[PDB]
Amino acid sequence: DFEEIPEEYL
Amino acid sequence: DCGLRPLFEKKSLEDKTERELLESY
Amino acid sequence: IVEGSDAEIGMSPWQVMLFRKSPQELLCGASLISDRWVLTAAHCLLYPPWDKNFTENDLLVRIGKHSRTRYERNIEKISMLEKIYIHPRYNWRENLDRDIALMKLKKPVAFSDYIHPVCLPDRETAASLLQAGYKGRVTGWGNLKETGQPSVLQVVNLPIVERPVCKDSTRIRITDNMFCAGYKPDEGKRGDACEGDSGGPFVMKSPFNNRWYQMGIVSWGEGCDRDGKYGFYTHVFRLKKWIQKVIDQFGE
Ligand code: NA
Ligand code: NA
Repeated sequence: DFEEIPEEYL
Repeated sequence: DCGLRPLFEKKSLEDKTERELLESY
Repeated sequence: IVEGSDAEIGMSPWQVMLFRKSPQELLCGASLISDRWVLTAAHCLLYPPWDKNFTENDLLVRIGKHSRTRYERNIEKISMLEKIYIHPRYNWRENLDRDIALMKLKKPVAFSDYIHPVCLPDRETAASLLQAGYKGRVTGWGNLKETGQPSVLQVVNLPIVERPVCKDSTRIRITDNMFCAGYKPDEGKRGDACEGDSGGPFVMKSPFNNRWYQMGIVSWGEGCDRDGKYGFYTHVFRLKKWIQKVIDQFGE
């Protein structure tokens, strides 16, 4: 469902 | 600068149902 | 939002998405009030009965979004939080009285066509707008139905309801820190926030200076868009003093 976010936010 | 929307108030364009709010006041 | 419509792009540039790092999910709605502060419902962070008690690193705040699920690669900004402040007298034990929190971003966000802070009401603004029959607007990515999930941001316009009606529609104790809004069973129009819209803004446009003010926060309800039932919202003006006090206590 949710698209993957840029690693850097995590 | 709060509450003035770049794409609406700042260009003087209205959104599709803001006048429903306004007509109620 | 139950019985809303898709918002236009940049229609609600202060609309924040509270997002879980892991699992990766929408927690609630929120709002940008400055370049470093987001306002939400305390029940988004802390609700001990449902075992909910979020910390600064459990959370990410995504601003500028339109699509609920897509990473809008060059339009939304995703920020980190430095600190969460819950009203010290948020009553989660009984009726969610003072359902309000402030979140301090780790870094200021840049305003854009899609990002822009909503104003907070002043006594005079609260006083002439917060009136039975005047409509406010709620936005969110919440359920479409009580019982699926929108693609895009949803909006709905609802009337403020008289306090006596609010009260007689529930068995729960309604405080001065709350207002309720929605159509009556008789009005022939419906709509309401719903789960996932929580923490979002109820806003009104001032007919005097043509600005948008955030009068309420999506708090609680009995169902979603149930006849004879209303949405309840934190009265932001009544808690203004608290809001100022912490932004100046460390902000801001
Ligand atoms: Na009652
Ligand atoms: Na209803």
